[PDB]
Amino acid sequence: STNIKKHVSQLIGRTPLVYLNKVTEGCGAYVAVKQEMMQPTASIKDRPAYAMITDAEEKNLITPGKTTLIEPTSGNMGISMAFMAAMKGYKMVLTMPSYTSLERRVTMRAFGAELILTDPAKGMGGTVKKAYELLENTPNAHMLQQFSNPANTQVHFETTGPEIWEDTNGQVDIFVMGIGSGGTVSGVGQYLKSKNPNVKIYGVEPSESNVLNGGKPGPHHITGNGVGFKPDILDLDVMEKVLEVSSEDAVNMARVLALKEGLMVGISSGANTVAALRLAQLPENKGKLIVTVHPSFGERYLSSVLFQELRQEAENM
Amino acid sequence: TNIKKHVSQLIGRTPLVYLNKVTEGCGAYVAVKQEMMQPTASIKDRPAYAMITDAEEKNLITPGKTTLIEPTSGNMGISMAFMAAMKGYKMVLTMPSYTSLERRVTMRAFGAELILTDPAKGMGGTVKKAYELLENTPNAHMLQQFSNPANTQVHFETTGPEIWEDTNGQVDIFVMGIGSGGTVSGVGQYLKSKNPNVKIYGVEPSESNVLNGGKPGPHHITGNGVGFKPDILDLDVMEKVLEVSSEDAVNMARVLALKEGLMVGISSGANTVAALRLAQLPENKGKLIVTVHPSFGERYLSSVLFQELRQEAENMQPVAV
Ligand SMILES: *Cc1c(COP(=O)(O)O)cnc(C)c1O
Ligand SMILES: *Cc1c(COP(=O)(O)O)cnc(C)c1O
Repeated sequence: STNIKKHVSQLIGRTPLVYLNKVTEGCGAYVAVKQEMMQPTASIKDRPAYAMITDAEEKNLITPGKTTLIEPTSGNMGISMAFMAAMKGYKMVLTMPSYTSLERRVTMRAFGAELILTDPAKGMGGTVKKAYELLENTPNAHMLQQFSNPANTQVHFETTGPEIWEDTNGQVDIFVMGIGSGGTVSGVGQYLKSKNPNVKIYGVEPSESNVLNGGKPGPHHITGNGVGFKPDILDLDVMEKVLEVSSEDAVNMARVLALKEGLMVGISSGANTVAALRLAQLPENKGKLIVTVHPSFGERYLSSVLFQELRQEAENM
Repeated sequence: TNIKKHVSQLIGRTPLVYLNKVTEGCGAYVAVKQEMMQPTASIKDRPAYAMITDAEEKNLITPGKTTLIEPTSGNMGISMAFMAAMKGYKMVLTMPSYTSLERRVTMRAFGAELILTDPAKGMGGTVKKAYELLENTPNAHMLQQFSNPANTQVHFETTGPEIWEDTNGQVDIFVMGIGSGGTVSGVGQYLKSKNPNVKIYGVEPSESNVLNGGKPGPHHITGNGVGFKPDILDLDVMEKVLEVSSEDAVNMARVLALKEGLMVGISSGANTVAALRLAQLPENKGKLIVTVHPSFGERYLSSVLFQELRQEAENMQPVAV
């Protein structure tokens, strides 16, 4: 009878595409960007988070008020999981290294997640072990496992990809996306292929941490991208190749997107756009429609390198 | 849809959602309009677009030529910087040197020029400074948010009609905080032109209840209670102005995140408190009450909203593995 949503989770998905007009000077191709900032949590994460918790409910694995959900994660998957746990009324326990961002930790707590900070000296391996110890010692507990839970890939197959196919009226020639868990690129990749097999799909990863192109893992600044190993759910075969983008270029492009397109986006959005533009400058792609994603809102990263210059220029005055 | 041509086409058309956890069992329907879904994540994108577009159309300004000046910070500064970056205008925002570093960095990221003024002159100093700039700069134009009727008009033309459409004409009551008064005036006039029985309430801080005859004063409801009656604000359209304390608005905002999954600001809290207060009244049982959550809460990580959480987080220690 009305267009009023019954649930906050119904605000998830169905996000807009926008053409880039300024930054695309000298490109034979059209680039459009999917804006995931328009979600309850202001990041792409909201999709997998809903999908994993909901899938586990339908399979009768978890019960609200009785199951303790456990996950070794932080950074915008942690925020989305905390968010979902709040809406559906699950106890959510998140393990992370103590050197984790204070801004992320405060945000996850605002939704009621319990945080356990593990010893810094043991890094990620520490939080994963901690989370497994808690899973084994907690009576009604369940771990989501974002890197191997196929409901992660499935959500993009059923919502992210179909949205991209519909909004471009079947015209998308090329899809570019950074790899984190690999869920987005794998799920959108498979869906687009099943509609038109000539659609080219590309991954993006940091130059400084290029493990999928045979490099060694290492620190980088493309937040959300490049975990340093191959996730189980990542589908290597659906991609033409994994493009590499340096942190420097991704950072610079993110700044430009704000100044010239009015898109306040993160470093990951930066890297995707760099990859898209350079595909868009290739002669064979002339006239083609290339789609990429801006996975989250830029204001989340106010204390990162993205606003480094602005932050200190503003301190001095 | 098809692909949009400009980011500005993503302004407006925000969804309504029912609250069901903070509202048990207040006896009325409460739906909240989610303004976080805007390019700058606040309802300040509507007015900023309308005021700049209005001036272009009356040929008072031109991109590349005109310098836009405005004494503002907060959500309206961010939105103003955002609309200038997009349309191609040089933008000058004056503000007290005490304004939040994060807001300033955000305004800078869109390319606005910032001029900070004496911490002792408060708002007056920034306004005085802005008027000097206006008179000392060739081809300068000041937007004037508190006295520009294009502010009210955008809510009459978008925000109001959206609420009437999404509720399929069933809205009985609309509650909204007053900053400039644009939203409450514009939505009010619209809704009442569709159904005169619609009740429109404004909201202000207890600590600065000027519209109720009190004296101005420091409060924590960011975006709300500017300490005087803005010119564009239409008092006649409201039944009255409800007062909400800062403590209550803050508590409501924290509870909205924990129970409803809505990460919103202190102004969203204040509006939701007022909405619940109306639900308590006998004449409002069974009615559809609509209010607004004007912004995303992550913007206020440095405010009193997050204070308890920041301290608790500072004090967490690692555990052994
Ligand atoms: C998750 C994430 C990605 C990568 O998405 P995946 O589906 O996990 O591979 C890219 N950018 C940001 C900001 C992300 O949060
Ligand atoms: C700007 C604003 C308001 C009030 O809107 P007006 O139309 O100016 O009265 C309320 N809350 C927040 C967060 C705002 O930015």
